[PDB]
Amino acid sequence: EVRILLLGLDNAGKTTLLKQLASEDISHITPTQGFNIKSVQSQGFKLNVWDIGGLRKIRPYWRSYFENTDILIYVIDSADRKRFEETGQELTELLEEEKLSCVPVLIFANKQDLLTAAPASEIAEGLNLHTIRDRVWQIQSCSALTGEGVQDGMNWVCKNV
Amino acid sequence: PKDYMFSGLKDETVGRLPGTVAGQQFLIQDCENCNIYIFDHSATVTIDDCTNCIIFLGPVKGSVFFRNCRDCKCTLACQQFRVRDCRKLEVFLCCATQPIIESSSNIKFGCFQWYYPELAFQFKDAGLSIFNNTWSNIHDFTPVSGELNWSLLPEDAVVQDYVPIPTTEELKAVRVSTEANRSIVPISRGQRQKSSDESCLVVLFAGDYTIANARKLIDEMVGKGFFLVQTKEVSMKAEDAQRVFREKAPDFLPLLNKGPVIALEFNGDGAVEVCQLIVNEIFNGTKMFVSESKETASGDVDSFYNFADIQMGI
Ligand SMILES: Nc1nc2c(ncn2[C@@H]2O[C@H](COP(=O)(O)OP(=O)(O)NP(=O)(O)O)[C@@H](O)[C@H]2O)c(=O)[nH]1
Ligand SMILES: [Mg+2]
Repeated sequence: EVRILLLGLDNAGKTTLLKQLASEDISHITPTQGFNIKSVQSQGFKLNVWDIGGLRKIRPYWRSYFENTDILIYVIDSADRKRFEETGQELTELLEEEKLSCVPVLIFANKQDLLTAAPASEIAEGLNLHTIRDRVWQIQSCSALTGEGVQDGMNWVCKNV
Repeated sequence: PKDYMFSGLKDETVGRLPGTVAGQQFLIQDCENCNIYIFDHSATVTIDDCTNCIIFLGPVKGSVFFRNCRDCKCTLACQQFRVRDCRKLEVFLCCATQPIIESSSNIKFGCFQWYYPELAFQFKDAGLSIFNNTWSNIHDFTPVSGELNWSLLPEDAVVQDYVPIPTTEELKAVRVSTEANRSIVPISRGQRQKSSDESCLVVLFAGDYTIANARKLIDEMVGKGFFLVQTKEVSMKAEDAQRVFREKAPDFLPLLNKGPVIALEFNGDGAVEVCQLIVNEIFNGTKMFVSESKETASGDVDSFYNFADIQMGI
């Protein structure tokens, strides 16, 4: 039984992603105060995803969830270049976290359905991800809106449980 | 091909005419003393480091994000509304979800009040229901004891004073009105303070003339001195019709499958009685649910929001 942590900046699309995995309505998703839990079957695994509020003010609560995390899924708004640096910094601090040591991380380059959307190529080395050697990692272009590319990320997650 | 941004403009009036964005992301940044009018539907809009601007955003499928903005006046509709590091924003809002502020002060909210001929279709293209508007419903992530980082605009606020109609060539080709009675989004009080503690629930069922009926009813109730608190648009299943309508559910069961219902919350002393009278005169042959009395109306409204909160919840 697999423990998934869903993090990333406010507005990146964490909850929209969570509800797509559970295959549910996505048009009434409100910003998250607190957090959301959902079980999802994929590939033969029972996945418990923790969808945590991601705005600046509540990020200090992230820590209280690191415990027993099997997989970190980290979501980025690909179509918000202005915050690339801010998410750049949150990700780098997560991977420094002792309680998350060795934990496989999947990065979702989300919102590729969009125009300004920077490709997985540019974001990856924009955050110099290739200098992660603490753990296994992957970048998946996706759109939590249409659900496209999501399954491909989840397949990698299962591969690495 | 980013002619989908306004970047670093000063002292200008610019905008977008219908069909010119067609559901793409739009980006505003580094604009001072500008008047910006986006008369088309958007995927999402971020507004960064803007000072003393006037902004209109046509329907937004996703979120509208204000960051580091000061003295802006806006009318916008969107799926999510987010504000960070902003001062003195005045907003006429239509929002699917809870509006959110963080690290901000003096943010003022009013109900979206705008019309043009292309707008209704834009809402549709944005996937935004004109009846699902929680504009007064702010959550503040950084409250500050003893004061309030946000408030409501006065009801007597006239839209022209905050978001003037455009007078430039480009922009008056789009036929705009800021009158309450022509607004695409019906004007709701939300959480404005009320004098009366009498509410009334009306549920109309899917059909070609329902939207028109909601408006005509709204107008009849406002004409008689009552107030529209809230609207809701949601699928009613049989179970849900039983919770709300109770032993009047049988009568409405046939109708639930044509599509979403439209709920209206009315407010005022005599609201139920007067609502009954109007429905009886003006909608013969059209089946609607109207609360039976003052005594049951409150119950009615709660049960409706209950079931609908869960359908729209997580
Ligand atoms: N076009 C588009 N919009 C998306 C996509 N993913 C999410 N959105 C939109 O982006 C906004 C934020 O989504 P949300 O799921 O609330 O993000 P979040 O990461 O949970 N935010 P928070 O940390 O505040 O809870 C919403 O308007 C949502 O509809 C995507 O792939 N494409
Ligand atoms: Mg969320």
